[PDB]
Amino acid sequence: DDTSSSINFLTRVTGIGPSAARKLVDEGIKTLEDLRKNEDKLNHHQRIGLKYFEDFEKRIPREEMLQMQDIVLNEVKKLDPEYIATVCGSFRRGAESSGDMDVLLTHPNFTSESSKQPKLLHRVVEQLQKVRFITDTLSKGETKFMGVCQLPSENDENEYPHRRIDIRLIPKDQYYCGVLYFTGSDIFNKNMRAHALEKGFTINEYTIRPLGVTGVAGEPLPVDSEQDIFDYIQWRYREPKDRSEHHH
Amino acid sequence: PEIRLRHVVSCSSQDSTHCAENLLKADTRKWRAAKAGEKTISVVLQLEKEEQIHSVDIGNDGSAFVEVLVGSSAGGAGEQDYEVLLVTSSFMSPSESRSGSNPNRVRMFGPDKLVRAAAEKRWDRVKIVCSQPYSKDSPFGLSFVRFHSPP
Repeated sequence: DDTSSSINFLTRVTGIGPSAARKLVDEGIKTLEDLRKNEDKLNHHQRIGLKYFEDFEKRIPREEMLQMQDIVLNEVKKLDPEYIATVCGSFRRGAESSGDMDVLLTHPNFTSESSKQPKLLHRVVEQLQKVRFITDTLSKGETKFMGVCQLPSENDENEYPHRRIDIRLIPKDQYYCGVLYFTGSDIFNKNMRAHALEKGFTINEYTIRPLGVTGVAGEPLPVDSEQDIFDYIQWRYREPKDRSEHHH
Repeated sequence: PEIRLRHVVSCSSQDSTHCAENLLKADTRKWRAAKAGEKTISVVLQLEKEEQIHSVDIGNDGSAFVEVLVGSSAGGAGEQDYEVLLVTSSFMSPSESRSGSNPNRVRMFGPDKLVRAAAEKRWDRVKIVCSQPYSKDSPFGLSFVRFHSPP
């Protein structure tokens, strides 16, 4: 069938962008059946993304999300209590199901002025490996971990599906801007940023900055909570639940 | 070295007794909005001579944000004839502003904290914009301001 049709398919595998997707086509790899016969032609990320292809296309019930949240938040608390981990995405907005678990991590000792500290994220990552929560890795980054995890099923018990997990390590002074952005709703973040500009401020993934009289973004403003951000723009605080595609 | 301020070129809003000229007199003797309820106020000070700005001190009086631009007498002086030396900086949170707490914060702005592009150049005018939108009660402006040239 159509080449783009073949391509559009391959992209659905985690780790297979359009570039890598076209190279698989030329080499004759159009289908999943083909991909599973050609793992050597994929990098690890992709090799594993294909391994769990079926499990990653399913939705995640909120009950499972919760169980997952607990495992994560516990180990992280027991490791170092100064840690701060907030599961975000649709889950934070009270969606009955998620597509994947998006964790954001931070620590007082790690600011944007301080030294890069991958071991703050890896310490959390390797522990989740011990307790057998993270089954596989897709990409062990310095600031973001991408990988696979599974809820425990003690035996004779039909195993849970495997789920996509993201863990972003973020500077403390940029944390609640990250949570805002990664909880958001595409439309809510768009609407809030627009009102930011109305009130003369500029919000982004990292920071909220005032806009000078000539329109030059100023210094990042102190943010110790999502409320702070709302306050700067003097906008009523919307609970995550009300960050729908219905605006008021 | 303290730069010496000559006089006041302009001022968008100033109180009768807390006028813009007090930004010349040493002490605190303030510059304040004619009307609180205003959201921003502005001044233009002329310098005694074209010199290079190395460092800026800002003495706050109720303002939520402060920005400092620079310019020259030559080439006229309008809105965006001015360059941003110090970008809008925070002196007072929304909560504090809403409750007139800690109006008197003071800050130093060393070379690194200036927009290097503009600070390399030298000027003889300085635009100063004070903002305070989180209250329509409290007086707001500046206690003092000190510009410095390299040693």
